[PDB]
This record gives sequence, C-alpha cells and structure tokens, in this order.
Amino acid sequence: SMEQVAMELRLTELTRLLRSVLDQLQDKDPARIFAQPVSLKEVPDYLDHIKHPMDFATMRKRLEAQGYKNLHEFEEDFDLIIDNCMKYNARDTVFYRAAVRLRDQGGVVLRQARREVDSIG
Ligand code: NA
Repeated sequence: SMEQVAMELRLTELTRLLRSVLDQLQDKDPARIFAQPVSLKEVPDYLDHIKHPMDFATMRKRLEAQGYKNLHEFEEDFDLIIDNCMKYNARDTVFYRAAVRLRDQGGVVLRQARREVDSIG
C-alpha cells in the first residue's frame, strides 16, 4: 500500500537525522571511551553490575537496520551509555568524567534534534 510506503519513507528520514545526531554525539567522545561494548574478556563481572550494556557501535548497528522508530528510543540508548558508566565507575575516574562531559555536551545536540523531529514530523 501507499500508506505503508509513506510510513517507510518517514522511518528512513528519521534514520538519516538519527545518523547525523549519532555522529555529532560521538564527536563529543574524542577519547572513544564509548565506541565499543565493554569487553567481557577484560571486565568479566560486567554483567553482574550492568543489566543493559550499551555503546555507540551497538547503536549504529541498530540504526542501520532502521531499528529506532522514534527519537525517544534513540535517547534511551544514549542515556544507557551514560548511566551505565556512572554506576560502574567511580566519580574520580577518567571514565565517569568522560560520561559527565558527553551528557552535558550531548544535551545541547538532543535539545535541537527534538525540535527537528517534531518540526519535520
Ligand atoms: Na558507582
């Protein structure tokens, strides 16, 4: 149906916007602390601590399968990246501090992305 097609064109345009949002968010992580999943080989206890791991590569895989239906879903995953890190790592660490910075800087990007997703529909 043409209705189905038009919904698919909306999903695709959301996907394009979310890709640019994701690149912008990831530039706020020049150290690449959040680039890849935490390794269970190097933090073998990780999953006793953190129930839903997230990272930018996993977000990117989901994005390219057009797996985000809206901005809310994408933001939930970005938030898990931050929130996971701030629980596992202590306040005095380079990891926790990189999370705080990503959060603060990412908040600006997401503020306007929310207006672009509303605005362009
Ligand atoms: Na903690």
